[PDB]
Amino acid sequence: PNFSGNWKIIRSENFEELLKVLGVNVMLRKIAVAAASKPAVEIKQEGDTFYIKTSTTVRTTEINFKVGEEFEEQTVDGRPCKSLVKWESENKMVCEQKLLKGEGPKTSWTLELTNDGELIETMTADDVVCTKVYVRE
Ligand SMILES: *C/C=C(C)/C=C/C=C(C)/C=C/C1=C(C)CCCC1(C)C
Ligand code: NA
Ligand code: NA
Repeated sequence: PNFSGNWKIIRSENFEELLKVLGVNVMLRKIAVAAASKPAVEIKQEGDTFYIKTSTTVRTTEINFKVGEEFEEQTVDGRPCKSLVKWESENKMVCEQKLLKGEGPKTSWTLELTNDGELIETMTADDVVCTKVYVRE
């Protein structure tokens, strides 16, 4: 697969509920929904090595990983975690996260290239799923 691109959002679903499950308080959720519902995602892929930069006005992140090798990042609610990405299938990666400290909902994210040229991202907390869809700019 080639995930590389400057991806722009065309759909976002269920972000507020995700934050609610993660325990983000109502005022902070309002702020996040208003400001972080339209991320821009830059991906650079070389084989199974990835760089992903996600930009919103309230948080810019950059991660670097190799599929199958643990790395450190943060959950969507900003808690440090260990992460491990695997190929669920040829065109879909899945990242399982484990908090460095304390307890919380089980979190994960996925990225999937669709047959139409788009990118589906999901973020999960326990059973709740937030889905974003992107197309290259
Ligand atoms: C695809 C979904 C994305 C990139 C979600 C991003 C979420 C944020 C940048 C959330 C930020 C915040 C909180 C979770 C708590 C309060 C402080 C914020 C607004 C920076
Ligand atoms: Na590959
Ligand atoms: Na490996």
